[PDB]
Amino acid sequence: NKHVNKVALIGAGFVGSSYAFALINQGITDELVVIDVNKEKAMGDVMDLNHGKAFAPQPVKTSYGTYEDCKDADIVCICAGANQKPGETRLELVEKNLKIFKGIVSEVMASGFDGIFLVATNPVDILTYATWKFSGLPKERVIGSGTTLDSARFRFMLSEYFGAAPQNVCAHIIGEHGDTELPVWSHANVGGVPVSELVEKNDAYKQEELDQIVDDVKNAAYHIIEKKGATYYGVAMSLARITKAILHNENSILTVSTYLDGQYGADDVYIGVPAVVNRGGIAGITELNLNEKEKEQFLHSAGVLKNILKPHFA
Amino acid sequence: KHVNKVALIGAGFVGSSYAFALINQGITDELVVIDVNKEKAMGDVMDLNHGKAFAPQPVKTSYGTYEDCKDADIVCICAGANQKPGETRLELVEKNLKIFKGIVSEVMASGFDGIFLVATNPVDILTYATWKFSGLPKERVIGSGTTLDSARFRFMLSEYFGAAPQNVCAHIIGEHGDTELPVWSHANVGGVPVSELVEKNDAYKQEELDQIVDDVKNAAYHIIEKKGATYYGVAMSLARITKAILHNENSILTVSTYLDGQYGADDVYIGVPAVVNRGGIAGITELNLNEKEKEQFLHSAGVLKNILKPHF
Amino acid sequence: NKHVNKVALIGAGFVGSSYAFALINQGITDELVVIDVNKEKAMGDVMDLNHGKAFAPQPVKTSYGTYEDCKDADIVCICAGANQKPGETRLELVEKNLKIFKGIVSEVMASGFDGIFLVATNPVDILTYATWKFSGLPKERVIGSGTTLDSARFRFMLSEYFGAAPQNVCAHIIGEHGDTELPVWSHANVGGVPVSELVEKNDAYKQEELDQIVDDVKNAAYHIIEKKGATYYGVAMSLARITKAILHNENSILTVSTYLDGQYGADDVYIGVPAVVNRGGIAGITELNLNEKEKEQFLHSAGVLKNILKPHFA
Amino acid sequence: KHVNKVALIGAGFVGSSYAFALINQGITDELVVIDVNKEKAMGDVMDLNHGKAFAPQPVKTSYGTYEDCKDADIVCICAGANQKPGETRLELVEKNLKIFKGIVSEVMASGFDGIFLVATNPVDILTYATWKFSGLPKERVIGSGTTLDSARFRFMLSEYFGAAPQNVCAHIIGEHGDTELPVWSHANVGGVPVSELVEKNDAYKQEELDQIVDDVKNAAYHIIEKKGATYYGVAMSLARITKAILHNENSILTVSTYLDGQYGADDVYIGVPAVVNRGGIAGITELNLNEKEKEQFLHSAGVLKNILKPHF
Ligand SMILES: NC(=O)c1ccc[n+]([C@@H]2O[C@H](COP(=O)([O-])OP(=O)(O)OC[C@H]3O[C@@H](n4cnc5c(N)ncnc54)[C@H](O)[C@@H]3O)[C@@H](O)[C@H]2O)c1
Ligand SMILES: NC(=O)c1ccc[n+]([C@@H]2O[C@H](COP(=O)([O-])OP(=O)(O)OC[C@H]3O[C@@H](n4cnc5c(N)ncnc54)[C@H](O)[C@@H]3O)[C@@H](O)[C@H]2O)c1
Repeated sequence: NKHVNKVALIGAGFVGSSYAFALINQGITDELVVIDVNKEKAMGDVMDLNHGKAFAPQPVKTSYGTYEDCKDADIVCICAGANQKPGETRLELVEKNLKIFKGIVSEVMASGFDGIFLVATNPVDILTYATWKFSGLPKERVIGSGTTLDSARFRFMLSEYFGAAPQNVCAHIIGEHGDTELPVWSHANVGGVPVSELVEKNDAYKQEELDQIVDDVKNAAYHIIEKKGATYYGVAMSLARITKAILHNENSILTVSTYLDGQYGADDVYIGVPAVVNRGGIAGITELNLNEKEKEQFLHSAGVLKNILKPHFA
Repeated sequence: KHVNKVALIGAGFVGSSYAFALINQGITDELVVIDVNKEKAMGDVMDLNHGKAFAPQPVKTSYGTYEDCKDADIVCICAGANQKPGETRLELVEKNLKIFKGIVSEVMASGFDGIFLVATNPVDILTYATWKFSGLPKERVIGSGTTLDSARFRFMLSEYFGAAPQNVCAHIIGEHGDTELPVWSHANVGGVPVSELVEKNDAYKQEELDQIVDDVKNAAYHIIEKKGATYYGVAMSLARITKAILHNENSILTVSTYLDGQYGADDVYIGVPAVVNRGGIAGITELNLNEKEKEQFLHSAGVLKNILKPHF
Repeated sequence: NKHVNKVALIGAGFVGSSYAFALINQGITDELVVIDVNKEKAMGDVMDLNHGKAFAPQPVKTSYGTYEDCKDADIVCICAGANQKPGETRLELVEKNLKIFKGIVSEVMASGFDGIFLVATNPVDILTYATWKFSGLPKERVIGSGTTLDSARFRFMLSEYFGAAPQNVCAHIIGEHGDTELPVWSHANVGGVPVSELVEKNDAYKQEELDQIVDDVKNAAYHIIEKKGATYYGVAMSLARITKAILHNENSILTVSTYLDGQYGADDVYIGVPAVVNRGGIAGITELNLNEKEKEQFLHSAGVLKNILKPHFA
Repeated sequence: KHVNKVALIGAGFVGSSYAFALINQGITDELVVIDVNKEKAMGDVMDLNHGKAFAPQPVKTSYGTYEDCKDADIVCICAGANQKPGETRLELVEKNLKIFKGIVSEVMASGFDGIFLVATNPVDILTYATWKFSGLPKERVIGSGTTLDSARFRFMLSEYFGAAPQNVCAHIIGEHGDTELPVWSHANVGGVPVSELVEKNDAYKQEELDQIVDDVKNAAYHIIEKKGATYYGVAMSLARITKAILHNENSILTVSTYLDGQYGADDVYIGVPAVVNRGGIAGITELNLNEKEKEQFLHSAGVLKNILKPHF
């Protein structure tokens, strides 16, 4: 791991495998190790992914292994966990996933691992916080997927809408990855021009075309799930994106799950805010000056997370 | 300005992975997904579009129907019949021929005339069939052939001899399947034939190169044995072929090609090194097969043509 | 024309050649034709550029030609012109370059050309305006390099200074390519956080560090010219960047020279403002809401350009 | 995490273009520029940094002195003696040996322990010299050799026979200059030897591809007639060699390599296909030269050794 990057992936279901396929198709990592007690499916996938390695932009070494093989990984990405049953509450789900994560994080730490954790399993902000507690690592080195997917979709939708490149559009979705996440309209700007100005100086641009764009961003997963049974291509891409910012030391600003410590008036909680991501993990936290409405929405969002953490952590 | 468009027929494991590979690689400008099961196709398009903002190149992906093929540069067929694990029907090829008959008809009816790319098995048979059912020139119906197997082979050897695959020549030709064969006579690392390296060294034993071939030929069976299906590797090969087409690469690939007595066989689609570009097959490179290989090849071409007439 | 991009370059000196080398190294165009009456130097460069085409990321066809060879070009890039002699005024330089451009533009129009003009020669805003008048093309299809290079250097300094990726930093330099160009501080933001906030809520972030970053951006060319004798690598890169936004239809926002009639209170002048650039040229003009100071700086900048145009145009 | 670093010695036409090519291609992480003419090097670093925001990859470029070579992975030498119009002096090799002597001792004295990449002419001679003055392992001193000329060749041949250069083997070996020679015996397209294509057709004939070789050998002289110097092509070849090193490619390239009787030559640096990776030269491809090529090659190696002895 001096001239080569390695990723250990824990959990080879739909998300995990699509994530692996993405890393390979994009040439993001040099080595990938897949860890999953379901050995036949996971070795099947590893073998399938090696089958076509000749066509990838860069050669990727893919293997089946276990926790000991994490020793030299730069990143461990956890996609393992039970899935939210209908009629089950999130606290009931969290109780199951905390037990699973306790074993995983424990074993990874004992292998000698000294990299970054990247958490994908739901509820992600909760499990990111737990991985921090269980691991003993600095909070900068435990990262969750946060609202990254929703943000990027929000930012692209708008980019199509006002007609600039995404690189030029500023739009963040922040808060808990879920229903209480909020748009930061007060700071949304096309090519530097605040959205509110673009709207008022125009009736080709109207708020409802915008307030529904938000409602569609928040329901995207539910509609995918309704038509196909599950969602995983989007999540895979968002994880590949985060992995790339880390392995290639990009200092990209992404709304990953980040530990807050007083900023935005929130304490002792992992939550989606814009943060600079590099080879060391979290390099810095962007502190947007929220307007009064957003500040209340956000503290509420941080609140629903603390309500879930409180029964499980002191 | 030309906008590259692909239409995909069949959003199963192979079709879906193929799509995801195009999106991750930035290979096409537009992609349309068509499936008899409309809800799966709709759902898949939504999932693929969910992470659209993370794709390296913008790609317009949409749900479509047969008429949306009209202006497609390429139509990729990944649809096919399910196994009935009972009726092993060494045929059942009949099931698929009927599917392809109906499918090809609908796309021709839409006004399409770009290129077909066939992935379903048995790929050589169904490629021949697609040509027949479509009435397009032979250079514009293409099957995945043995491209995957040749590519494993070639790379698996750049490891063995220690060069970039870029510098290591090696093909696998014949029917995609059991009767396929390596072209040892033209295998060379750097500008240096394999047999030369075999004798003039024993870090390069001559049985170690032999076993590598068995790996390549059985790789798919082993994946199927564990997971139930292969898709990631296939999807990669398809995306590669699509890339040589859409970007006019003129790159040499052992795709399923129509033969005109060129390897002592004709009236058959079969795996052979063909040059691939925007017009489709642009040439067939003709290897000087040694006698062992001519035997293997014509036996392989025979096996295929055999299963053919009964339906043509 | 339909499956391939072509660039015609007029003028094969330091800028033009470096630009060509840049297009080739970056794989931006499929075809390049070089046009210059200095036949030996220009065929020399074409031959030199072709000598190593095998190592370029993409195969690129380079040739020596003349105006007739512009018929099927997507872009014509003009780098030809006299160079500003010591003790010569800009109005004296413009008199020379207007005569030269009159011949060049006339000849390329008569060849059948129907693409975009990209103008590099100094004074760039003046010659971009002239090329518009001489060509009869829509104003969206005549583009100058503008403050594009200074802007991007400005937006890289700050990127290294506040520690985020460039794609996350917003900072424009606008106005005349030259001494009256101004920073738009009022809209400079990191991750969406105005620079003025960042200065206050910290003092690892003082003002002068900022004002000097500007003074150094304005003088960069002069210092290169002191030590090296001439400047051309940066200019070439900025041109390749603009060319890429056009040939690949990016909708990138770039401070190219753009025709204003009314925007920012300026009429009938080409000047550097942020504009969306795509395959059709200028797609839209970002209208920043300048503060009192900036608005005055900008109209002064538009003013020194009109002072130069007025003797030459109605 | 390792940061790739390149030190460049000589910011003239070739050095400057090499730098701009590294920046445009995103090949290294850091680059230092060293020149006796301090002002020129400062100015160039400044010009190269001017457009830094536009580089595809971040690259730290700095002005430097010989001590800055300590951490350098690669040291590239593009410095050399001026023509002198006066005495044509088939020597002046003397002028340049004195330059390299001083340059190499200065870098070694910094703690440098990476790879040398030599570009100045006559490249083969100066590569030999650099290996002497440095005392490094021979696998860590590399000359540009005939990489450029082979790559042109390989390319003109992908046009002529109509394939992607990726599958069109053809080398040019020997001294970089007049006595260099094409290896027709292993020239092949898609697996098929050139001679097979020449006789088996008249769309292809052995005077067509006889002149392709003369164009290749004389290209540089023609550029020099017109413009005074070549740099763009050379800079491209250097950046390519630098890329195979820094990115551990195991690319086969006809760089200047030290020979151990390997082609009947010994104690000489000369152009042959060698595998290039992060450790430098990792192997030497042993082509089975026909008798004509053996003659040319050993004659080529003779010419070189002969220029060497008076300085041995
Ligand atoms: N390794 C393998 O993936 C495997 C193994 C043996 C055979 N095959 C053959 O290859 C085909 C593709 O493999 P897969 O794993 O993606 O199968 P799959 O079952 O996952 O998907 C096949 C898709 O084709 C679609 N389809 C069927 N008839 C259609 C029609 N007439 N028009 C449009 N779409 C139609 C189905 O809806 C399905 O989505 C299989 O159907 C099978 O015939 C595949
Ligand atoms: N086609 C060609 O470019 C060409 C033609 C004939 C000979 N050459 C040889 O190759 C060399 C490089 O080619 P070029 O075209 O860039 O020449 P160039 O004159 O443009 O650059 C040579 C650079 O080397 C520098 N230099 C000289 N001695 C040095 C030393 N002791 N330490 C550090 N730097 C030193 C010079 O200051 C100069 O900047 C030439 O000097 C010449 O010997 C090149």
